[PDB]
Amino acid sequence: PSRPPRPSRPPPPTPR
Amino acid sequence: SVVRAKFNFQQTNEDELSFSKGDVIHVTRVEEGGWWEGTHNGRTGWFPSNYVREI
Repeated sequence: PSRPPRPSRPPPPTPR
Repeated sequence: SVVRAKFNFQQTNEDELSFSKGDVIHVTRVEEGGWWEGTHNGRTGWFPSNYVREI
């Protein structure tokens, strides 16, 4: 079964 | 391969995995770059690696 590709967007910063 | 969510994470598409703080996620793929793949409550997707802590 096909898996989703890793996001191309940068990881979001942690909430402050 | 077992991690606990430090923060809520809201998926932006269906390639990504949503969770709430305190949820236990099972890591299915470790890659460097800030994203890991994992599974929670029957869903599988990517999430920020610094949003979780290893148990």
